Amino acid sequence: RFLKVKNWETDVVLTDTLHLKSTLETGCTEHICMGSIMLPSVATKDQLFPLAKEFLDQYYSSIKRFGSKAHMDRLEEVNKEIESTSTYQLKDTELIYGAKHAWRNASRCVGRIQWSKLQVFDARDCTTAHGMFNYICNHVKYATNKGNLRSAITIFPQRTDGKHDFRVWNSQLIRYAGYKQPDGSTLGDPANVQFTEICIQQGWKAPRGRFDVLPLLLQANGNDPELFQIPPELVLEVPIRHPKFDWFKDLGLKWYGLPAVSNMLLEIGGLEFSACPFSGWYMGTEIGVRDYCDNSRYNILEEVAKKMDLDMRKTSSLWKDQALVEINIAVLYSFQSDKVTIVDHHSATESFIKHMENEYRCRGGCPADWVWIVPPMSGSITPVFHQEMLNYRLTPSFEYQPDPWNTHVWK
Ligand code: HEM
Ligand SMILES: Cc1cc(N)nc(-c2cc(CNCCF)cc(F)c2F)c1
Ligand SMILES: C[C@H](O)[C@H](O)[C@H]1CNc2nc(N)[nH]c(=O)c2N1
Ligand SMILES: [Zn+2]
Repeated sequence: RFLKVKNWETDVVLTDTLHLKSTLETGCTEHICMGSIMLPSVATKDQLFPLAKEFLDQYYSSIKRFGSKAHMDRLEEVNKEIESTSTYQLKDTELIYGAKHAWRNASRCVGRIQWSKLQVFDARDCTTAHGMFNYICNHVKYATNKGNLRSAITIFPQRTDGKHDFRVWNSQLIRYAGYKQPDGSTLGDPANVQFTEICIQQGWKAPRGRFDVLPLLLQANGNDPELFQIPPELVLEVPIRHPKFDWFKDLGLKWYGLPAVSNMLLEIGGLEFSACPFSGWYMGTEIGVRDYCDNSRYNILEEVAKKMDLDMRKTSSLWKDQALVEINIAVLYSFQSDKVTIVDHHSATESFIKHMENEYRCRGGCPADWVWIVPPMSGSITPVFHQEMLNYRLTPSFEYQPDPWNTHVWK
């Protein structure tokens, strides 16, 4: 019941008891495991007080005043507001706690060692898409911090009826555009081609190039979303060069500094925040391996292989592997030489093991998704490969939600 997880590099073992506080479900049964399924599987007032109660109890436990007069009255108070409004409102304190802990509990995040250093921007007074643009802009500018990136989150008004949702329709605040071609192939980011057509559908005038920064599509209080372009001076980009291969610049690649997921759902005390964009800094691989070398993304192994002169006739020459290592030395070097915050897959996976050590110490566990924690290259020469990890769902939590253009009632 109180399980053991081992590291097969270090022979270290840690006992996980935190999984007893697990509430949600995984998709695995006693007879099947789904830990490589990517995305497995209104809210009334009866269900809402249990969730509020459990959240308020761990928050008051947290500040070392478990069950004091404050906790008692704040429970009675929240119950009364759930009778009255069939919902309730978080204190600013409770919002910042819930947000930091949704991160803390994000089992697919390797960077969680920083979970307590998180800047929460309360945008629950927002009422318009224009006010969303403004709140998002100061988030970008603050978290970019002249390349010295800072972790942040901007939390928009919580969901109420369900047809009055605040949604950023973008999947990340800053992404490059996707255009297919007359000949069928694709310029820019093939991941984004449907979205880019939607922005163009709403009148975005496309500069039909490669690294075209998409505009924000912002829906406020359930209304039809509206286009706003982040001022370019606020979008920091890093030009990729190599420390050795001076033909690297001719490749003409570049990436934005700021990873900022905008399409997910934040859950606190059973209250649901449909718009909650959050940013940190990049681990090198997401750019070098996934963005640049996914077959369905930028797909540059083709060219980098050529300009090195590699044996591309044979699959077993590992020309793909060699060209992948060079690409990731260049992303890191480019980011580091401009003092833009970035972490390399060795330094970040080592911190996660350290973070894991602390979590099992002062919390009794650490949800973790091995399928996602292992970097997408050099797997077993990173220590997380060798670390058994228990996955389970704690709350407060970040959750996936459907793309808004499949649900939205539109006119
Ligand atoms: C501080 C620097 C951070 C680093 C280095 C980092 C690193 C990463 C990486 C490499 C991934 C895998 C992304 C992918 O493959 O799609 C990831 C996922 C994730 N990150 Fe972190 N992150 C950071 C900050 C944050 C913050 C501030 C939050 C939220 C408050 C967060 C929440 C998440 C969540 C919920 C996931 C999994 C959900 C998903 O991407 O599908 N991270 N992170
Ligand atoms: C806060 C944060 C830190 C970091 N290092 N990466 C990301 C990050 C996450 C995603 C999407 N994750 C769901 C994929 F469907 C995409 C990106 F392009 C990212 F950059 C986010
Ligand atoms: C099939 C599998 O679930 C899918 O490729 C996952 C594997 N692990 C991943 N890990 C990270 N960090 N990011 C991803 O997109 C994925 N994709
Ligand atoms: Zn499983």
